[PDB]
Order: sequence, then structure tokens, then C-alpha cells
Amino acid sequence: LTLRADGDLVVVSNAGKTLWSTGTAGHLGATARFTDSGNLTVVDADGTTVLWESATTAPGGSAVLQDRGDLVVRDAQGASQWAAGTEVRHDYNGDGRSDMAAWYNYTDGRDAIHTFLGGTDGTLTKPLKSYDVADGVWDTRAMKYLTGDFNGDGRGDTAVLKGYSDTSVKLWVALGRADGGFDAPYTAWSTPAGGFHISYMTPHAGDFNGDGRDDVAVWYAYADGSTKLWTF
Amino acid sequence: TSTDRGTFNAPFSSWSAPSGSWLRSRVKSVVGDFDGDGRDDLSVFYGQGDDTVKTYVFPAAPDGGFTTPAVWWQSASLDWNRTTPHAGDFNGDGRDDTLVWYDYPDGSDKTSTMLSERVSGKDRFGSAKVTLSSPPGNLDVTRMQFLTGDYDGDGRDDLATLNHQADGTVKMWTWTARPDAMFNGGIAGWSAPASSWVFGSAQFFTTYPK
Ligand SMILES: CC(=O)N[C@@H]1[C@H](O[C@H]2[C@@H](O)[C@@H](CO)O[C@H](O)[C@@H]2NC(C)=O)O[C@H](C(=O)O)[C@@H](O[C@H]2O[C@H](CO)[C@H](O)[C@H](O)[C@H]2NC(C)=O)[C@@H]1NC(C)=O
Repeated sequence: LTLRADGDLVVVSNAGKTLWSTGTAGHLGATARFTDSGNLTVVDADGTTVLWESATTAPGGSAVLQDRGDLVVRDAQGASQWAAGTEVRHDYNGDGRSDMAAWYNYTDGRDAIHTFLGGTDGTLTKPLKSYDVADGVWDTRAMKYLTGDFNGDGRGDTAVLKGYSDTSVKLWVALGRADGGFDAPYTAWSTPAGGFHISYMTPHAGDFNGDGRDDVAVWYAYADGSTKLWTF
Repeated sequence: TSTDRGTFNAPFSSWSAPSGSWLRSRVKSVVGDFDGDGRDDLSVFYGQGDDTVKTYVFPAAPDGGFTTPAVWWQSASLDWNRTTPHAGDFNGDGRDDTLVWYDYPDGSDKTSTMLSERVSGKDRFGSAKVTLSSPPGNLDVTRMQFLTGDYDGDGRDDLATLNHQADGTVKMWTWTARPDAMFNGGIAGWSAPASSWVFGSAQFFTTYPK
């Protein structure tokens, strides 16, 4: 997050590109400040005229640039009031461009995760594989795949919600690597059988808490017709 | 089997089971053409000990007899004692499938439809979805008689009932089938007071018992 000499307050990515700006260019001597009212504004050289504002209210709050990517203004209670949205979704290597990855099930029973990195022209390059495991390691019959930054690294991670033959459930997480690949999945959460069922869960990834780390929400459909939203 | 005189031939047996296997008291049967081979056959919703539901199908032999059954659908999420299965082609596939009318403890009821499909060469019923539902106390499953068929002639089977109302009135309702096997709202038909038509004194002609 930088304020340019030309008065334009901007946020740039690791790709060197600008993701967001106030557009207050040409106002040389302009300054950006965070007021006691809790808002973030850009003021002209005269120290009086406002050129841009987030128009928020949050006394005792603060403006924080997160490692996840974007700039968020938070109140005294730690609740987000406003965000620039300057983030790149599922950027696995942290190079400033979104990527995509897939779980590939081979006919011989083994599986691996393949990553397609984004190019400078918006195209997707040839996949590389990581976490290639032997047959019999995963029983890939009843599992759901999620993406997102679950560590607050600044680079995307992945997760798998899987049911087991004993009706138990586990949620696996694999951290993104700088090379665009993934590390081994580890259990991030688990429950004894009789708690949650894979056939009813409909997980969603995203930052629902606003704490700077992605998390998981589930639209759980009960056998009796009732519905509840669960948050992890 | 039937002759061209409208008469029936002598009965012959085909499929059979030893004593201690299939219990008649746990069998709720429906019939229809579930794989579209041009022959109607049987399916059984069996009460599996703990009142879970396991559905068997008994494909018809070319000679009119029946072959060894196989399981097409099973669920432990629903109580067998509260299920009343019905058969018909509810999406116009050309092959019949089944729905289950379920009487909830809450006083409400619903119909779950399981469409017939073939996946990886294997015939089975697909995942159940709710196609009809009512408020609690709106319908009593023990006070109405069910019969399926294609009532508007649009090629998709649907169901209609004669229900006995609290005031003794008998009313016809029909729920037509949408292309996605979802049901429409019930459409009222003929009705009468108990002084004309007595509910408990009439039985409908059906294709399968209860
Ligand atoms: C036969 C059936 O209805 N199975 C249930 C469920 O069916 C769906 C569902 O899995 C969705 C989403 O994953 O994908 C398809 O639509 C499935 N449909 C068919 C026709 O297969 O599948 C789950 C499932 O976990 O696949 C069943 O639960 C069973 O499988 C788990 C995981 O392997 C485990 O083996 C359980 O022991 C086994 N559970 C039970 C209770 O037998 C669903 N089963 C029920 C009863 O609802």
C-alpha cells in the first residue's frame, strides 16, 4: 500500500500491477490519513479538502494491510467495516496471479494434485504435479474439494472434506508451496461417526470471519428436512 | 399369463425362497418396468430388522417368470414403517421409477422420488429428492387412497388421491409431474359428502396392493 508523489493512493500486487486506486492523481502534496473517527481518507495539499474517503465509522479502530492480500479497516471490536478487495483468489505461488488445481484420480487407484499456473497474458500454463501418492492411500469415493488461504500465508492453500466407511468425517488441509505445488495434507479437523455425514454437508470456502484467514461454511441438510449453516 | 381369449393360463412358479429368509410381513411391493426392457417386473421395499429400507428388484424373464433379485436402493435415513412406495414413470424416460410417501412424526408428509438410471452399466435408483410436501396436519396418510397414472396424457406419470376429510367429505386431488419429476400443486376434482360416497366402504382398482 503506497501513496504516490502524484497524490494517488494505490495498492499493488507482487506482479507489479495496481489492483486498486483512489484515482486522486495530479493532486501533488496530497496526503493519506486515518482519522480518529475510524475512517480512511485522502486529503489535499491544503490539509482541509477531502479527495477520497472510505466513509466508514469506527472510533478506536485501525486500518490494516493483511498478508492474505487486501486492505481492511477494522473497528475497536475487531470487526471489519470496509475492504478494498485487493486480493487474488487461489493464488497458489503468490506471484500476483490466480491459479487453479485439480485432484486427478488415476485408473490404477493412485492419485495426485496438478496445478495450472496463470501466465502474464491471462492464460494457463501446463500443469505440474505434486503430492503423488500410491494406490490405497486414499479411498476416493466420497470427498469434496475446497480452495482458499487457510493459513494467512499470502498464498492459496487447498482442503479436502472426506467421509469414511465408519461414517466418521475428517477435513484435510494442504499448504501451498512457493513453487506452485502443495505439501502433504494434514488433518485440520475431525469428528467421531454419528456427528456429521458427508452426504449432507455442502462446504463453502472463503473468509467468513474477516480475520484474514479463509475458513469453511457448511450448508447442512438434515434428513428431517431442517437446515443449518455451520462455520469452521 | 394371458391368452387372446381374455382368459388366464395355469399358474407356474419361478423365483422362490426357503423359509426363514423372506418374511411376508416385511414386504411392501410395487410393480413396473424399471429398466425399460418391455417387461413389467417387481420391486420390494423390505424392512431390514431395524426398520431401515432396502429396495430389491425382480426382473422379469422372457418366459414371464422372475429372476434373482438385486438391490437398487437402500437408506437408513427413513423409517420403513412410515413408507408407502409407489411406482410409475415420473419424468417420461420410458422406464419406470418409484417414489415413497413418508408420514413424518411431525404430522407432515412428503414424497421422495428416486429416478431410474443406469450408471457404469449398473441399473439402480438415483438419489432421492423431495418432490411434494405439505404442512403438518394437512393430510392424513391413513385417511386417503392412492392411485398413480398419466391423468393429463402428457407422457409423464403422476398421482391422484381420494382423501377423507375431517368433516366426512371425500375430495379428489391430482398432482401432475413436471419434466424434472417435481410435482405441481394439487388440483381439486370431484367431491362429495359422506351421505353419497362412504370412504371406508369403497376400494379402488390398483396395480399393486396397498
Ligand atoms: C445409496 C445412497 O443413497 N447413499 C448416500 C449417498 O448418495 C449420494 C451422495 O453420496 C452424493 C454426494 O456424495 O453423491 C451421489 O449423489 C450419491 N448417490 C448414489 C446413488 O450413490 O452417498 C453416501 C456416500 O457417503 O457416498 C452414502 O453413505 C455411504 O457411503 C459412505 C462413504 O463411503 C460410507 O460408506 C457410509 O457407510 C455409507 N453410509 C451408509 C449409511 O450406508 C449415502 N447413504 C445414505 C444412507 O444416505
